[PDB]
Amino acid sequence: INTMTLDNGVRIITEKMSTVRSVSIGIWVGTGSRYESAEENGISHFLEHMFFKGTNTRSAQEIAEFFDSIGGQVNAFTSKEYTCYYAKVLDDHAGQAIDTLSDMFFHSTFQKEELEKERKVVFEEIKMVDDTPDDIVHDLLSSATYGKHSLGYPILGTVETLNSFNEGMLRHYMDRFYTGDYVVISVAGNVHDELIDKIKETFSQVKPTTYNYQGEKPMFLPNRIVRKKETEQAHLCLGYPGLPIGDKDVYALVLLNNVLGGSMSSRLFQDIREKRGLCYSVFSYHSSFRDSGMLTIYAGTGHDQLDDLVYSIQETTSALAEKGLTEKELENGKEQLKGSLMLSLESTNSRMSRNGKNELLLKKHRSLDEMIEQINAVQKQDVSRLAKILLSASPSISLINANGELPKALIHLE
Amino acid sequence: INTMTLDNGVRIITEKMSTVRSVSIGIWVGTGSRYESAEENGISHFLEHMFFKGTNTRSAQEIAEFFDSIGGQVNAFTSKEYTCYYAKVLDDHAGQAIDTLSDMFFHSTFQKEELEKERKVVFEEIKMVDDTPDDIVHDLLSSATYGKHSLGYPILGTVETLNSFNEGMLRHYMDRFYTGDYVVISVAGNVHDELIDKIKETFSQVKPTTYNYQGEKPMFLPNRIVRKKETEQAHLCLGYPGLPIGDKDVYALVLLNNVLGGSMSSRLFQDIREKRGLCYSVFSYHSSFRDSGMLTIYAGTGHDQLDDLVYSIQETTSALAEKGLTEKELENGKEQLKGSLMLSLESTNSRMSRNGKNELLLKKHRSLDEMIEQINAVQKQDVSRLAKILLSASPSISLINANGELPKALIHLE
Amino acid sequence: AAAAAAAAAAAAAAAAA
Amino acid sequence: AAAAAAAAAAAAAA
Ligand SMILES: [Co+2]
Ligand SMILES: [Co+2]
Repeated sequence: INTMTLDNGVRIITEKMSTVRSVSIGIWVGTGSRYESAEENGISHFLEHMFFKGTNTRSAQEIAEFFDSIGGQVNAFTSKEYTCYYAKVLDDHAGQAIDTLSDMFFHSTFQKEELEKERKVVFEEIKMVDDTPDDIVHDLLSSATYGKHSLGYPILGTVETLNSFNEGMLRHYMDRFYTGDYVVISVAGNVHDELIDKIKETFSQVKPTTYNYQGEKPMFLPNRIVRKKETEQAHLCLGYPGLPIGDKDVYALVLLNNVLGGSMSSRLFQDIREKRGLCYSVFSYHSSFRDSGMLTIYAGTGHDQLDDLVYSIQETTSALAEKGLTEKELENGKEQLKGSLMLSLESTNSRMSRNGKNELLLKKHRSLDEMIEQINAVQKQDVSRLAKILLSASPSISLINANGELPKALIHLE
Repeated sequence: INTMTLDNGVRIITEKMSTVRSVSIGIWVGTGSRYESAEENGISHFLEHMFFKGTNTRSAQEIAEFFDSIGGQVNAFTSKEYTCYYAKVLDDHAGQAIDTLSDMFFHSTFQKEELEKERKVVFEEIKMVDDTPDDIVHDLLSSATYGKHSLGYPILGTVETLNSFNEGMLRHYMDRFYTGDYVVISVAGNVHDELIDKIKETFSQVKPTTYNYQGEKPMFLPNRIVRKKETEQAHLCLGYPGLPIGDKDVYALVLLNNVLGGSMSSRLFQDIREKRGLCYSVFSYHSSFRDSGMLTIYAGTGHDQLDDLVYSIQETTSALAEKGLTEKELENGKEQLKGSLMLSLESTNSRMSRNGKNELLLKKHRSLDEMIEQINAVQKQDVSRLAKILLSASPSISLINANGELPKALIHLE
Repeated sequence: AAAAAAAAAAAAAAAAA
Repeated sequence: AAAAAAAAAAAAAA
């Protein structure tokens, strides 16, 4: 996996694979909803949509027609600390793909006509995510956990902010963040130097980063958000403090989440679903940021069973935080992580994505063997000691149901 | 693509790839919701779930622990005309994967205790799709279109039906269809001869098909279903006539769907979202069965623009049907399908599911060059013709909105 | 990623997918 | 590693 830093700060990270005939391209920008400010919330995500509305030589439709003629495997996503524009094409079209992706990045034409239009689509996107209780519930959890911090902002923004949005705000923001220190180009697959130099030549145009971004650290609080909505199930989320991206004990958290509810053999899947038959869907995942991080559990059960679910989950998170892991579980976790990782080496997007994300959020490149060592290097008590620190805390809580009132999740009686 | 048959009737379809370590095993069975009868509606799916609830050798938990130790890349699903069980494992564990899958297929005990708790998870699974308006509305459409025929019955079945499923009903069903003529083991990737022998020696045990299923042929009814649900968006589904699985002009249908709402540059995407910004989501897809088939359109918009949205979708489909598609559009589609197909070849789970599904439903296979020719051979004449026949029919409507009443705009449509 | 399955447009019917 | 949160709702199109 080669890496390259141009003079403006832009980084080109590449990985060649002869076994394939395709190639994944990704333009990773180091900004997201976290870097926004009250008034400009959603700007990152709007900009990501607006990047497909048209350039000086390619209109919205022409952009669409191009990517469709090459398979149609192009997508964009905005997270809390990075944004992404990527595509997958056959070797003989990478050049063109880069030209189109490039022109969209640099020469976009934020026409008011097209922008007034796109603002409406994003408004639908918001309502749609709203009509998906099992999805919006995860967003509320971030709001209850961080309150007014930018990490508690919904990535799509609000109807208010969006209405304030215009070409001015877009460019003002794009100018500060879409610069040298924040841009990373990731290419994986059947890449030829030609293409790489094309990328080099093109992304030199990226202006050096001059803006010094000042970021405040977040405070985790066990607050609660509830929403009254007409549903069959009670959608529930519990948040526990996690670790920040850089943290050395990340592999420890990965394994700890795997045991919690990150797999079939996970405590939650077995205790809550397989044995109690309470939830069809119950799982856990972790979110790691620059300064903060957090472990999340999701569960959904029929209303009439909500109180029982909270207790059952409580029991599961206790015997884990208290007693810890077992030797069989620790290794099962490792076999899984190593196994999935090995299996992902067949997907170009998978490598492209991994590479660009680590280079962007770790400023580091981790080889296979290197990542594998880490997994194996994890001792059984590293996880246990971690589960004791993280899973003991008072969790933040998110909930959506019919009566719209919190259940009986304040006392420890059963 | 080597295809072989055992005496009991089960077919073994395999495909060796040369730049992969993994292997994808898939147990296909030609039965699903279509083959069920009112009273056993949901049995096909509920069965797929019990296959993971334990056998004599290994328990539900040991089953979860095994697949987790090998990437966790396992899964299973049920459709209207087929069920599927698959995994992706590094070759050195492919034998073990087959051993576990066999035990489940043959020696899976449906204990009273497990069958009880698992009935609940499906009750939760059912409520979960219920809370997802953009998902269940598609099923409500299948219902309107096929009235009381099995093609209209939900995959997950009803709650009254599940409430009676006992080990007797399961085995009775299973002992009918899970036989030679319906079984098809598909393998793709780092396929070793040793694994193929282990497969033949195992799936030879399956009993020959004595039962002779005799089914009715569905009939398209331009019916409409409307469910009132407290939502933000009005979710619309419009179905039209399609074509049977192995019909003469399937590829013309694929290309038609592509121009309709099957891609970024489709008439629907460009008219409804790109120019008006009425929906964030607007698309179409074809559903083809062995004797029937339908073309489906989907769109989510705010409760107000439901009238506006309807007239709009109306124009597009109207104009497409009457005026056809341009050669540029037809050529843009072929490039898309061809390129899409190419990029998929890289995936093992992709080749396995394709071969298994083809054998099981079409019985015929085509090399990549044979597939690319079929895509090329399609003429604008063909596609535009089809567009008139299919899109000039009265469509079926499934709608979910705040009031639960049909829109005024839902009238004129000839 | 690459690992492709074989689902439809909208109607859950799997283990946990 | 990978940073895949929960249910998707920040992609480009449907
Ligand atoms: Co299921
Ligand atoms: Co978006």
